[PDB]
Amino acid sequence: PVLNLNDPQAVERYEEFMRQSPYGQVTQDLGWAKVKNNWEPVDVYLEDDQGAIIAAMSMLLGDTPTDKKFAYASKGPVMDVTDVDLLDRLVDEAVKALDGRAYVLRFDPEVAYSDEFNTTLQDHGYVTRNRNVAAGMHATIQPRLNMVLDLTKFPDAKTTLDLYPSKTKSKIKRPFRDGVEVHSGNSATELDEFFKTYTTMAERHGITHRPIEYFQRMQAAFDADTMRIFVAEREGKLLSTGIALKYGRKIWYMYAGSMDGNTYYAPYAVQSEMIQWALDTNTDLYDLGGIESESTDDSLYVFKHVFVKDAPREYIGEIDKVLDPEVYAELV
Amino acid sequence: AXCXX
DNA sequence: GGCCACCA
Repeated sequence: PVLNLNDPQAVERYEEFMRQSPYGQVTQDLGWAKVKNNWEPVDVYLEDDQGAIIAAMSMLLGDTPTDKKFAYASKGPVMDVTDVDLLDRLVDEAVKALDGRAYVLRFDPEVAYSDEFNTTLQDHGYVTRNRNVAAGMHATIQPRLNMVLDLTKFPDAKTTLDLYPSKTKSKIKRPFRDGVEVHSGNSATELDEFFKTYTTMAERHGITHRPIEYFQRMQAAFDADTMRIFVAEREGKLLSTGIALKYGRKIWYMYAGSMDGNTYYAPYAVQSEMIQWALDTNTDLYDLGGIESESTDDSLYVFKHVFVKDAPREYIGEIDKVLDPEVYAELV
Repeated sequence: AXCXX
C-alpha cells in the first residue's frame, strides 16, 4: 500500500515499524523527508497475512535535467533485502506509487556485498552498482565501504577503553589528560557550536558545506534521544564537534567539525563519548561511516581505523529499478 | 558533496 | 596509520 501522509494514525503505524525494525535507518525515517525538504516524499509498505507491516520503503523524489524525477530510498528499504521475492513485491508497490514520474528507483541498503546476492538481483531485473563501478566515495551517493564497530563482540564492556588495544587506549586518554572536556545535547546552543566548527573545517578544506537550516530541520525532526551533538572544549575554548544519530541497531557518526590550529586530539574525545553513548544504551553498532579504501593514504581510513580494528563493511551498493531506460542511459 | 548523508 | 602525522 501507499502511505497517506495526511493520515496521522497511519503515519504513526508506519513510524512504529521503522523505529522498532532491526533494519531501521534514520534516512528511511519520515523525519528525513523533513530534512530533505526540497525532495518530494512517496512512501510504501507491505503487510503480512496478520495485518502487520513487514516491509517499508521511504522514497524521496528529486529533479533532473529531464522530464523525469529521480526516486531515491536512502539506505532502504527497511526489511531483509536478500528476501528478493519480498523485495520485488515491495518495489512493485513503489513503482505503482511513482505513477511513471521517475526514471529510476534507487535504493542502497546496508546489506553485505556477495556475488550470489549481486547475481540474484540482476536475475530479477535490477541494475547494481558496486564492484562494477568506482571513483571511491563519488561512485555511489553513499559510501559503499564503511567503518563499523560491532559492540556485540564486547558484551561486558563498560567504557570505551574496554574495546581497544593499549596503543589506542593511549590515544583516547590523551585529550582528556590534556584538559579536553565533552558535553552533549540537541539544543540551538550545541547546533551553533557545531556549525562554527563545521564551516571552519569546510573553509580550511576549501569545500562546500550544508546550510545551518539543514541541521535545524533535523533537530526539529529528531529528539535528543535520537539526535545528539557532542562538543569538545578545553578551558572554555571550542575545539571540535560531532553529530550522532541513534536509530535502529546503530549510533551513526554523521557530521563533524574542528577549529583551526591546535585541537589537542579533541576529535578522539568526541569519538570516545559517542561510543560511550552506544555502550550506555546497549546499541549493537557504532558506525563511523565511509572510507575510500582500506589504505594508509586514505585520511578517512587512517582516522577511523583508530576506532574500528575489524575489516570495513562492504555493502551491496546501489540497486536500480530502471523505469525509463532512455533517461537512465543518459544520466547514469 | 558526494559522503552523502 | 607510521613522538609524528591523521582527526569530513
